[PDB]
Amino acid sequence: MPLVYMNIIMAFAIALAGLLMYRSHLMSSLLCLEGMMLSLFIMSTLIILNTHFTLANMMPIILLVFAACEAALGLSLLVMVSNTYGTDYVQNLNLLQC
Amino acid sequence: LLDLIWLETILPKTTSFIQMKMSIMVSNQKGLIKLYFLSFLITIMISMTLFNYHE
Amino acid sequence: MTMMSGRPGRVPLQFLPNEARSLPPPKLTDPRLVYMGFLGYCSGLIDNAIRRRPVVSAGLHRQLLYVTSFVFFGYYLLKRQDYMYALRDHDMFAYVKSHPEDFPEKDKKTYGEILEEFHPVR
Amino acid sequence: NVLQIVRDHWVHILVPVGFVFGCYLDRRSDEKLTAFRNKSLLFKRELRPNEEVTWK
Amino acid sequence: LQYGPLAFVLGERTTRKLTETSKVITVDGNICSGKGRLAREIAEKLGLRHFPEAGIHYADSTTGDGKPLDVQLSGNCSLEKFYDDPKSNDGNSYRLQSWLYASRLLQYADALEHLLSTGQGVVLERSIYSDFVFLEAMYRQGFIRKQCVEHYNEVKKVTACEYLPPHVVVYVDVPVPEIQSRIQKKGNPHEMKITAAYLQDIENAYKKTFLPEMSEKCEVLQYSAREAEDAEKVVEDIEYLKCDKGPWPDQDDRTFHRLRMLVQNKLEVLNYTTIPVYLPEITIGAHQSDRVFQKFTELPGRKYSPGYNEDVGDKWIWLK
Amino acid sequence: MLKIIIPTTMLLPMTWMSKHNMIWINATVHSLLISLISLSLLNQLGENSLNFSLTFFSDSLSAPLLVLTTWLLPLMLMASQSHLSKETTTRKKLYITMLILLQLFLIMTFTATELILFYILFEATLVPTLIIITRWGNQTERLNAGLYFLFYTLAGSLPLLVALVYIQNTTGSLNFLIIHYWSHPLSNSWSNIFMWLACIMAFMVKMPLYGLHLWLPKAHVEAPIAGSMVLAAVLLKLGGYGMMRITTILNPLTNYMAYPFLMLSMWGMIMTSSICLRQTDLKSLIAYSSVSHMALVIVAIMIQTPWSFMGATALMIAHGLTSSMLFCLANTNYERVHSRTMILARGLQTLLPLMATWWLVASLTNLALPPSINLIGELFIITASFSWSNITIILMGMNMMITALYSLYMLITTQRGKYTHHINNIKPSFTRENALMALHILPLLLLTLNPKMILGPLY
Amino acid sequence: MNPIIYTTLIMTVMSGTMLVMISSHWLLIWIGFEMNLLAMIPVLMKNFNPRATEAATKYFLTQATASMMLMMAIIINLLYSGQWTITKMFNPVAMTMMTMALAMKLGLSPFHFWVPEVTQGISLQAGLLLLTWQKLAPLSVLCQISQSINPNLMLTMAMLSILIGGWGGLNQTQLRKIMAYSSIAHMGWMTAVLPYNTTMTILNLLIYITMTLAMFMLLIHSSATTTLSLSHTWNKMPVITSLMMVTLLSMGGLPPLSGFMPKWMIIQEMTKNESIIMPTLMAMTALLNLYFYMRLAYSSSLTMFPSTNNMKMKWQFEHTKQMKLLPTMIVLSTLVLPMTPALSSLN
Amino acid sequence: PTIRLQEDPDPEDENLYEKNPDSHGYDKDPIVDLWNMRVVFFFGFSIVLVLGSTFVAYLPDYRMQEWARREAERLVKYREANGLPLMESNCFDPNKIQLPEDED
Amino acid sequence: KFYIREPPHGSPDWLKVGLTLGTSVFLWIYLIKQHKEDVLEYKRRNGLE
Ligand SMILES: CCCCCCCCCCCCCCCCCC(=O)OC[C@H](COP(=O)([O-])OCC(O)COP(=O)([O-])OC[C@@H](COC(=O)CCCCCCCCCCCCCCCCC)OC(=O)CCCCCCCCCCCCCCCCC)OC(=O)CCCCCCCCCCCCCCCCC
Ligand SMILES: CCCCCCCCCCCCCCCCC[C@@H](O)O[C@H](CO[C@H](O)CCCCCCCCCCCCCCC)COP(=O)(O)OCC[N+](C)(C)C
Ligand SMILES: CCCCCCCCCCCCCCCCC[C@@H](O)O[C@H](CO[C@H](O)CCCCCCCCCCCCCCC)COP(=O)(O)OCC[N+](C)(C)C
Ligand SMILES: CCCCCCCCCCCCCCCCC[C@@H](O)O[C@H](CO[C@H](O)CCCCCCCCCCCCCCC)COP(=O)(O)OCC[N+](C)(C)C
Ligand SMILES: Nc1ncnc2c1ncn2[C@@H]1O[C@H](COP(=O)(O)OP(=O)(O)O)[C@@H](O)[C@H]1O
Repeated sequence: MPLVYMNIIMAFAIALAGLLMYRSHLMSSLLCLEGMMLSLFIMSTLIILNTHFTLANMMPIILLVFAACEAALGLSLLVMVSNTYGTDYVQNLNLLQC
Repeated sequence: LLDLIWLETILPKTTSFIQMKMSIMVSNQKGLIKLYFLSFLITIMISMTLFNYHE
Repeated sequence: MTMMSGRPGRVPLQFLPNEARSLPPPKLTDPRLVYMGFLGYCSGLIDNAIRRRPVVSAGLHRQLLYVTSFVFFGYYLLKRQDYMYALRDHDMFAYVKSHPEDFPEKDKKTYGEILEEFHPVR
Repeated sequence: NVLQIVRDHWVHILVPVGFVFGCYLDRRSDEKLTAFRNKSLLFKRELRPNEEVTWK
Repeated sequence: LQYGPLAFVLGERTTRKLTETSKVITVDGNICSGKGRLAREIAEKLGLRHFPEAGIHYADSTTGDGKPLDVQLSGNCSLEKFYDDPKSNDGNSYRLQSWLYASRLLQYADALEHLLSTGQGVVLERSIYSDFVFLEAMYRQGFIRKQCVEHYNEVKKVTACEYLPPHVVVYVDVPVPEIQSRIQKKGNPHEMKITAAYLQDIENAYKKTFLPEMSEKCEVLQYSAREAEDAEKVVEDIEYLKCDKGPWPDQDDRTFHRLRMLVQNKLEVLNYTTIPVYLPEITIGAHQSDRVFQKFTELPGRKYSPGYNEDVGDKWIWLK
Repeated sequence: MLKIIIPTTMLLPMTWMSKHNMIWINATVHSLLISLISLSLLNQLGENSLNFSLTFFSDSLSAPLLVLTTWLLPLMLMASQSHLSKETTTRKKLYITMLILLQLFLIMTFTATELILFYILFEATLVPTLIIITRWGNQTERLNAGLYFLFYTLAGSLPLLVALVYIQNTTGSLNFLIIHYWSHPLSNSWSNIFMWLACIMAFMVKMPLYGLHLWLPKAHVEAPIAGSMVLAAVLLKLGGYGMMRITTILNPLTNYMAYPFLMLSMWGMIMTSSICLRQTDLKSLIAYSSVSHMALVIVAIMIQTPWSFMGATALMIAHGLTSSMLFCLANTNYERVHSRTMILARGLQTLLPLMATWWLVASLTNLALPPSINLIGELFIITASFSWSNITIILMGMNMMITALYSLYMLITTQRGKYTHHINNIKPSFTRENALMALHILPLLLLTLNPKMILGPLY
Repeated sequence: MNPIIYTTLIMTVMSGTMLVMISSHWLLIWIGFEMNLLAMIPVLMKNFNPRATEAATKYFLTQATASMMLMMAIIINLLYSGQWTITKMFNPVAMTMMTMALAMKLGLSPFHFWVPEVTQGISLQAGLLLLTWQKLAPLSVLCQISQSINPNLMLTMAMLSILIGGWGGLNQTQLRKIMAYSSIAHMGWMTAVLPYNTTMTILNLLIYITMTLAMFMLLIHSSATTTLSLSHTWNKMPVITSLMMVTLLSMGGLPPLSGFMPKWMIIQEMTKNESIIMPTLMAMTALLNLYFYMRLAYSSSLTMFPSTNNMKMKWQFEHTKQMKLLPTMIVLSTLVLPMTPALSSLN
Repeated sequence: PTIRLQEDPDPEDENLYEKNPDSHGYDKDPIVDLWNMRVVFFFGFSIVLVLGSTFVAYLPDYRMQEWARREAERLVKYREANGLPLMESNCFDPNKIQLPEDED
Repeated sequence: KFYIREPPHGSPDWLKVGLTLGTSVFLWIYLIKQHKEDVLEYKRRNGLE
């Protein structure tokens, strides 16, 4: 693979790692989710352009659509959590245990 | 000494003690997504190297 | 691992290939069908008991429908099961016939020529 | 008057009926294992002038 | 057809049946006051359905036949011995209070179901919102413990929050000495032992908790004793209320759908009355529970479901 | 053999359709008739077994066990109807249903021609027993007793399932006739050693082997009387039957894998007999008696001789009858005085003479007085052990002396002495209890009259 | 919530699952997962309260992470072989990531923390849906790629799931958490036999779904979510407690009940390979699930717990809503072992 | 209340002899109890015990003990007269056995 | 006797009863016919009769 492929894969890994380790704000983790979506878009677009697969040029648009759906879902859940606690801290979501 | 104590001690009482201790260890989590998402990260990293690096 | 998922000539959602019509259908007095009818009767009794109705006498039409439905499904279930087992045997025999080297019939030895160790019990 | 007697003691035929049904089913099961009837090296026998099978 | 999601999907809507006379009404008052007569007159004048005050055997009146059952199989508490021995060591007082709260909850569910099914108004004597005055009077007199009060508060918290409060609250005010005079004039030998402090506690609870907190949900119509016999004046006073302040105007079709699904299914209504809080006053041992349940199942119309008891003359069972 | 299976399945709806006041009568009469029918299975051959079908067969080892099961059902019915009088009709029918299901599973277990079917039935016998113990026991220890009974059994039985499916994948069949005819020796390897252990430990825990028996005193003391009867008389013999069946494929590995179990059996026989000498509970004494006798049976099965197999069969039948009788005898006193302590009610021979005679006969058969079949089995096993090694007579000899001691200790403590002064509610023995004791004891001596019917296939 | 909207959301959940099950393109499978999650999130919040909101948030975060890893594995597979068809998965790193993503979606151990929490935070109907219908899509995808699966990782996660399910279930008094740990252990059993025979996976899935449906419907019938609230059901409907006791016995795996059949067949299949140690450990561990099922049976059916006075009022009324499939579910959960050879029709 | 729960008192045990001085210990109903006694006695002692013991005593000899005795008598007679040994160490004719060729 | 309608009256719901019985009879006759044609087809294919 070229260097650009490794760079995009590294960006995906960094965004995943970012999502895995929570600080305080929920919104930061949502941003990491969007970052993973962007990295996947870039990687798929590069692969499809390189191989000249004409009918596959439309998949990244579908990916963006479902990324938007996912982001809207997350934002709605954040609105509800904030309305409950007045803060979007993940520390407050501790009513249910294992 | 034997029937009421040691035969009880080795087979059933040891089993009950071990199962209860492991149940306490496994089931007592605070329910904070931070901790077990960090656990998920550790699992993912271990999995690629331990089982993925060897194909 | 899927043994029969991709066998040539298999129709995706058929449940009963035309080849299965060459096999004898299960008899209507098949004990497996009778057990399915028993399952339906048990379902009817449990339905009576859960709804706080007289268990044995409450609804005879409902109990009849239960038994009939279980028997009706069981008949086709048994037909499909028998077809699958016939297919398995057919494939096994064809493969053994087409690979004679892997299934040799070696010489038979009588017990008067086979040396078996004797272990006394004492 | 036998109506009440029957409705009170009809549960007394279930077990004998089960016994005779079990006997019948055992005979039916025996009917499916005749592949070696009159064929063993120890009991092979020429048929009598009238009988058809050596055992049922 | 049984009301449910299918009935709501096509057709049935509650908001159309409300015809400016839905108006859940409750007529509160102290002991021996003539609140029942006023409630009956209000119901007759306004054309609403009258619900007499729920007693120990209210639930019996609505299931099977309307006839009451033995106190051992229903209630397991006595109003008379509460007056005779208010400090009995068998927990009769709080058991009676808890049973009466459950009966009031059932009656409120029945009234709400009738109103939401027909659009007709209902008049109640007391409510689940008023039942606490007797509990406070018992606790201040030392008739029940504090743990009983905590249990009552838990049950009320998980039950009374799911319904809509009455549109208008009518209160009949009668002074305590006049109440004692009326009780003496009555003749019942058990009510004579009611101390004046008990009635004073009921009155304090009413006037300092119930009316203040009820006035925020909707305006309260208070009446002295003399201005309660004139029923037509009270009714015409009710007809000129501006009811746009409580939760009732803020109810749309879906909330009414949820409430209508809740008011039927009386098992769902009574769910939280039997929570596993083990108070000695209301906890019944396994042996007695089994014996009483076996006794109950032997009643003439109780072993099976309503339409399936051939020992009270149910026919065609084997086709139902 | 559906002529026996189907009538029990008919006992089920006969019980559930009977009038509220005829369930005991109907169940008892038809159980006795089913026992009479099963009596025909004693006509066995000298060379092979009775092969009824592809699924069921009857040997000379399982026919007496089936007869014992079918005979034990009516006795349990008579023993149960006293203390279940205040129970509701539905729960009484459920109790009878549990007993009938247990009999059906036991009947099918002893005649299954395959080992996996035998496993499924021998494991299905758990559910009715556990339900009976944990639902109709008297004290709060019954829950723990049920847990002990369940898990001790399953922890032994699951490796047996693994070993059985492995054996079927290896040899192609689990049918017992094919297994016997196509037998091949076991080599000396760790895989074979663990296969032996997996095939043996479940039956060992069923006997139960000394050190693995702690579940038995709990389960047999905390159970109701019918539960104790069927636990001591039939359910312990599942281990012996299964072990004699499975040992066909374990040779020649057994020749040395039997040593730890043999030492455990002999020494723990001595230990359990000694434990019987200091026991305050009358039922626990009978339970530990069962453990000692079953240790003898384990030794007999492990040394693998014709005489030891004959002795094992005879001892299993005799012990079933004797231990069931002893449990019923103890339950009579428990129902009178509502206590299991042995020294509470004393001098009972003065108050109940005929019951004292029943006690004497039961305790005489417990100590193996000749020519009872108890002694026939014990003596055959002792002779086989002596041929195995001349030093076993010392351990065997000690056991005989100890068994007599604790049996007569039980008899003298319960029947002789002076009656306790404060107990005045000791009513005369009912006809039902006397009939129960007679139906226990008369078949024992009748079998003594013709002992080849309980000596197994090696006869 | 409007009944029409609820029905539309349920059909969208099922449409996402069916799109996963009928697609041949990896993109369509990923789309099916996205649609399923999008429709599932509001169903968990149908009865709005802070616990339901927390459960929905945790579920969304876990499943969104899982789908992100799923898409990355698909893209890596495309990079090393320009194939979109769901097949043997030509790349090993992509297969490892795919396995981890599907395990996260199913709730297999190590990623099993979310299941007890989401199950306890939602209603019994939402729990029924979550623990029955939501297992179909990841299991179907795993079945379609079973050949390229690495046994060492899948078997490790399956054994960990069985162990953790038993140990976690040992400690619970809440019924929903008990159900969740039971689900974890059964998922472990399902995935243990997947590399050897997918028919056994399907059979175990069907039997587990039947037993779970029966248990959840019995719990909804008698409105109990705690052990102590279930201890009252004997004084109101004893038949329900008896049927629940028998179903709990079936869940434990005791013969001659139907629950025993999947474990038996999986053990046989694993011994048809070499694989001797793993089934032995799996059975020994399932003994723990049997233990806490037996404790529940002790508390609800085999002993009678004390009751309250107000149960007398409940005695007078009947259950309004009736579940039409509950008797058939109970019968299928209990008395189906003699029909075992009918599993041949599954392949 | 200084109590913990509402419970029935533990009742005294009933004596079946009080209402029925000849009670047989089977049931509280005298008629049902008498018939339970009768069926138990008739079907246990009269039917199963005595008739079953007679049936077992007169079972036909399927174990072939007498057949084996007569066969052994014939064999002993034949072998004694001919001068042949009473019994042979080998139960299988060595002509039908083929030992391995080499023992070294 | 009952305080309220208890909608299932003394006569059974005749529409539901008729539908249930008709479904049962239809299924039974369909099964009989299907088994007969299956037997005929099996006998024809293998040439028994
Ligand atoms: C293996 C070989 C074959 C065996 C097959 C398997 C076993 C049998 C089939 C199982 C299913 C069938 C029945 C299902 C419905 C039962 C539900 C029920 O409640 O029953 C009550 C019901 C009584 O109710 P009722 O009469 O309306 O009035 C009384 C009140 O209802 C009073 O009722 P109540 O509610 O007020 O009373 C409360 C009571 C009520 O609680 C119960 O009744 C418990 C019933 C639970 C049903 C079982 C669960 C599902 C099935 C799984 C079975 C697994 C078997 C495998 C082994 C494991 C053992 C568990 O609860 C308790 O008292 C708690 C006691 C705690 C004990 C815990 C043990 C429970 C589990 C035991 C299950 C054993 C198997 C079934 C036993 C028989 C049940 C009738 O019983 C019956 O009357 C029906 C039974 C008889 C029907 C069959 C008769 C057929 C017709 C006769 C002719 C025969 C034809 C022969 C042909 C030849 C020509 C002559
Ligand atoms: C409380 C009651 C419980 C029930 C009792 C169950 C009884 C189980 C006992 C098992 C009997 C024997 C098992 C193995 C057979 C031989 C044992 C071994 O010690 O013998 C020597 C084995 O040598 C050494 O001892 C090696 C084994 C050492 C490791 C074993 C651990 C033992 C420690 C005790 C742990 C307790 C076990 C029971 C747990 C409760 C023989 O030498 P070798 O010829 O080379 O091995 C023979 C096998 N070959 C032919 C394939 C080679
Ligand atoms: C606990 C008991 C389990 C019960 C489970 C539910 C039972 C009732 C459900 C009724 C099933 C209806 C389906 C039949 C209608 C036609 C559909 C048919 O075309 O489907 C075929 C499939 O047939 C079905 O699978 C048969 C369903 C029968 C299931 C019952 C077997 C249960 C095991 C034994 C337990 C005893 C059951 C007793 C029932 C009362 C298509 O085959 P195919 O598309 O190529 O396979 C896809 C999967 N592959 C390729 C990966 C293999
Ligand atoms: C209360 C007062 C008591 C004392 C008074 C009693 C008066 C005297 C009566 C006592 C009788 C004395 C016994 C002496 C023995 C005589 C009987 C003997 O000769 O019969 C034996 C026969 O006995 C029977 O074979 C044994 C009875 C079978 C026992 C089975 C019990 C029935 C089933 C009950 C339930 C099973 C539970 C146990 C499960 C295994 C001989 O056997 P056999 O050598 O051949 O006969 C040769 C000739 N044949 C073959 C042609 C017949
Ligand atoms: N919730 C309650 N708690 C205790 N006692 C009550 C309760 N409700 C009614 N009572 C008693 O019922 C009796 C009469 O009730 P009330 O409605 O006030 O009089 P009236 O019959 O004239 O309407 C009084 O003795 C009153 O104390």
